[PDB]
Amino acid sequence: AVRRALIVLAHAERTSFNYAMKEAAVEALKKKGWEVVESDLYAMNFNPLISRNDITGEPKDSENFQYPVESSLAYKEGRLSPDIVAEQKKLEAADLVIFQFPLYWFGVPAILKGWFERVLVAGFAYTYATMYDKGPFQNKKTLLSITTGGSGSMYSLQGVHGDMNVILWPIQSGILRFCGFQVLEPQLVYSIGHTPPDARVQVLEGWKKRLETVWEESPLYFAPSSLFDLNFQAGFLLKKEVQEEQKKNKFGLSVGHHLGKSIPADNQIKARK
Amino acid sequence: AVRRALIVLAHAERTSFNYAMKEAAVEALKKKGWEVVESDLYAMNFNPLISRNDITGEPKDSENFQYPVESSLAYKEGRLSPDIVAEQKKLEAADLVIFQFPLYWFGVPAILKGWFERVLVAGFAYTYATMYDKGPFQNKKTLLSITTGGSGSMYSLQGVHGDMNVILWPIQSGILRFCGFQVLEPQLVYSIGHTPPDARVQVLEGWKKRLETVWEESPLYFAPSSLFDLNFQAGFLLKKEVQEEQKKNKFGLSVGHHLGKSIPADNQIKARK
Ligand SMILES: Cc1cc2nc3c(=O)[nH]c(=O)nc-3n(C[C@@H](O)C(O)[C@@H](O)COP(=O)(O)OP(=O)(O)OC[C@H]3O[C@@H](n4cnc5c(N)ncnc54)[C@H](O)[C@@H]3O)c2cc1C
Ligand SMILES: Cc1cc2nc3c(=O)[nH]c(=O)nc-3n(C[C@@H](O)C(O)[C@@H](O)COP(=O)(O)OP(=O)(O)OC[C@H]3O[C@@H](n4cnc5c(N)ncnc54)[C@H](O)[C@@H]3O)c2cc1C
Ligand SMILES: Nc1c(S(=O)(=O)O)cc(Nc2ccc(Nc3nc(Cl)nc(Nc4ccccc4S(=O)(=O)O)n3)c(S(=O)(=O)O)c2)c2c1C(=O)c1ccccc1C2=O
Ligand SMILES: Nc1c(S(=O)(=O)O)cc(Nc2ccc(Nc3nc(Cl)nc(Nc4ccccc4S(=O)(=O)O)n3)c(S(=O)(=O)O)c2)c2c1C(=O)c1ccccc1C2=O
Ligand SMILES: CC1=C(C)C(=O)C(C)=C(C)C1=O
Ligand SMILES: CC1=C(C)C(=O)C(C)=C(C)C1=O
Repeated sequence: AVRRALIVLAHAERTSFNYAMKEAAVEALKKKGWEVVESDLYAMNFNPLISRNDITGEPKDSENFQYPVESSLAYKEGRLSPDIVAEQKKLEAADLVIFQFPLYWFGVPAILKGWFERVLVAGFAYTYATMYDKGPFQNKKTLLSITTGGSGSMYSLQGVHGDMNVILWPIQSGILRFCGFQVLEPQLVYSIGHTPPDARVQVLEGWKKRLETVWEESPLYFAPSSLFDLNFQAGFLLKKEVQEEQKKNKFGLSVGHHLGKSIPADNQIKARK
Repeated sequence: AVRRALIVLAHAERTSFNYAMKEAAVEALKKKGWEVVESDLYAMNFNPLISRNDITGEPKDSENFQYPVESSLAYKEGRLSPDIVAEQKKLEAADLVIFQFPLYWFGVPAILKGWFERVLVAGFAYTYATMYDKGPFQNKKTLLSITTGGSGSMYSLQGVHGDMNVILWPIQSGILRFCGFQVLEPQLVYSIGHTPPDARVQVLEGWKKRLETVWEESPLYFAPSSLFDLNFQAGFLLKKEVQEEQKKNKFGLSVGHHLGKSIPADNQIKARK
C-alpha cells in the first residue's frame, strides 16, 4: 500500500546537514499519516564486518567456509545473529526505504557498505535465478539522498570529476535494482559547505515538498531481464532478436548497457525510459 | 472569498532571479485554483513621475496646485489618467497582492516608489480620518518578496549595515499598513549572487511550497489605532491609560513605537505578539 517508511542514516555528528535532512523527512511523512522507522547506524553501534560469527550453531562446512552458502542456510534455519534479524524485520515491513549519506570517495560510507553486505542475505534479498526485476523486493520503492563537498559543474560531462550518472550506477543497479526494488530519482545536494545559511533552510523545505508525493513518482529506467537469455549455454547475453532491433538505435539502453553507443542522458538521475 | 491575486514586478531583465521568483508564484497559485493578474512595470513602460498631468480637465486651482487635493477630486469625478485607472482596477479586484523587487539603496526601486506615489490616491487608498486599521484595504493581504546582494549576517543586530527590521518598517507600516492591509511575513532571499546554481533551484521550490497555504497565515503586529487620541487637541498621541500600563513593560510595542525601550524582536520579519 503506501504506508510504512524505513530511513537509514550514515553520519556520526548530530550537528550535520545529513542529520538535518533525516529530521525533515520524518516530519513530512508523519504529516501525511505514514508510519516511520529509523536505522541510525552510528547511534546503533552497528557492526559493519561480515564473518563466520554472523551464524549461530553449526556451519555446514568449517573447512571451506563460504559466506553465500552458509548464510542462506542459517537464514532458512533461523541461525542468524540478532542484530541482522532486527534489521531484516524492519526492511520486510517497509513500503519505502530512504538512504541518507554524504558522498565519501565516490561511493557510500563504510558503515552503509557493511549493512548491505550483512543484511541482504542470499535467499532473503536475492536468488541467482530471480535477479533484477524478478527479485523479492518488487513491491517496494527506494531512493538515495546524497550531499557532496564538490560542485554540480565538477560532476557534469565536461567537469574534472566526470559524469555523476556513472558514479551512481554500481549502487542503483548492482545493489538496489538487483534485489527487485523500484528505484526513484536521487536527491543530490551539491556544494553544501559553500551554500549560505538561509539558502540551506530552503534546501530542506524543497526536500519536504518532494516527499508529499513520492509514492506516485515514476521510477528510473533499467533494461528488463526478459531481454536476456538466462542460462550458461547462452552466457546470460541479450537475445539475438533484441540485438537485431537495437542495431537501428543511436543510444545504448542505459549506463552499464551502453552497447558501445551513446549513453542516454541522465539515465541514473531522471525518470522515464 | 479568497480567490484573486495580483503580482507587481520591478526588474527590467527577464534573465533575473527576480523574474524567476515571479514566474514560480504565478505557477504555484494557478495550480491551487487562483486567478492571477500581473503588473510587470518595466514591460508596461510605466511612468513613475507624479505631476499635474495625471488629472484631466479642470484643476480646481492651477495657481496653487496641491497634489493630494486635486487628485482626490479628480478620482471622485472620474478625471484621472488611464494608466492610473487601469492599475486601480486590478488592485480593487485582488485579495492578495505580492510585490517582487531587488533591494536598491535600502529601499524599493524608483519605478515601484513611483507606482505607490501615483496609484495610491487620497480618497481611494486612504483618508486622514481612516488611517491604518480603519483603512479601505482592511480585507486584503500583502507581502514583500526581496533579493539582496549582501549576506544575512551583515543585516543582523550586530552586522555592519545594522538591523533589517529597521529597513522594512517605513514600507510595511508607512505605506501598506497605513492603507489598511493585513501585512504577511516578507520573503527574504539573501546573498543571491553568491549562492550555488543547484541551491538556487531549491530557493524557488521553498517559495512555491509557502504559497500553497498563504491565505491561512497570521499577519505581522502593528499597534492598533484605538490606543491613540486621534485629533489635533490631543496631538495624535497614545492614550494616558495606555501610557500608564506600558510603564511596566520591558519592550516597545514595535519598531516605530519602541518608546525609548527595547524593540520587541523580529517585529517586522515574524508574525504574532
Ligand atoms: C572520507 C571523506 C571522503 C570524501 N570524499 C568526497 C568525494 O568523493 N566527493 C565530494 O564531493 N566530497 C567528498 N567528501 C566531502 C563531502 O562529502 C562532505 O564533507 C559533505 O557531504 C558534508 O556534509 P555533512 O553532512 O557532513 O555536513 P557538515 O560538514 O555538517 O556541514 C553542512 C553545513 O550545514 C549546516 N547545518 C547543519 N544543520 C543545519 C540545519 N538544520 N539547517 C541549516 N544549516 C545546517 C552545518 O552548520 C554546516 O555549516 C569527503 C569527505 C570525507 C570525510
Ligand atoms: C542601484 C543599486 C543599488 C543596490 N543597492 C543594494 C542595497 O542597498 N543592498 C544590497 O544588499 N544590495 C544592493 N544592490 C544589489 C542587489 O540588490 C542585487 O544585485 C540583487 O538583488 C540581484 O538580484 P537580480 O534579480 O537582479 O539578480 P541577477 O543579477 O539576475 O542574478 C541572479 C542569479 O540568478 C540566476 N538565475 C536566474 N533565473 C534563474 C532560475 N530560473 N533558476 C536558477 N538561477 C537563475 C542568474 O543566472 C543569476 O546568476 C544594489 C544594486 C543596484 C543596481
Ligand atoms: N584560482 C583557484 C581556485 S579559486 O577558488 O580561486 O577559484 C580554486 C582552485 N581549487 C579548489 C577547488 C575546490 C576547493 N574547495 C572544495 N572542493 C571540494 Cl571537491 N570540496 C570542498 N568541501 C568544503 C568546502 C568548504 C568547507 C568544508 C568543505 S569539506 O571538505 O569538509 O566538505 N571544498 C578549493 S578551496 O580553496 O575551497 O579549498 C580549491 C584552484 C585555483 C587555481 O587557480 C589553480 C591553478 C592551477 C592548479 C590548480 C588550481 C586550483 O586548484
Ligand atoms: N578579506 C576581505 C574580504 S573576503 O571576501 O576575502 O573575506 C571581503 C571584504 N569585503 C567585501 C564585502 C562584500 C563583497 N561582495 C558583495 N557585497 C555586497 Cl553588499 N553585495 C554583493 N553582490 C554581488 C555578488 C556577486 C555577484 C554580483 C553581485 S551584485 O553587485 O550584482 O549584487 N557582493 C566583497 S566581493 O569581493 O565579493 O566584492 C568584498 C573585505 C576584506 C578585507 O580583508 C578588508 C580589510 C580592510 C577593510 C575592508 C575589507 C573588506 O571589505
Ligand atoms: C577525498 C575527495 C575526493 C575523491 C573528491 O573527489 C572530492 C570531490 C572531495 C571533496 C574529496 O574530499
Ligand atoms: C549600494 C549598496 C548599498 C547601500 C548596500 O548596503 C549593499 C548591501 C549593496 C550591495 C549596495 O550595492
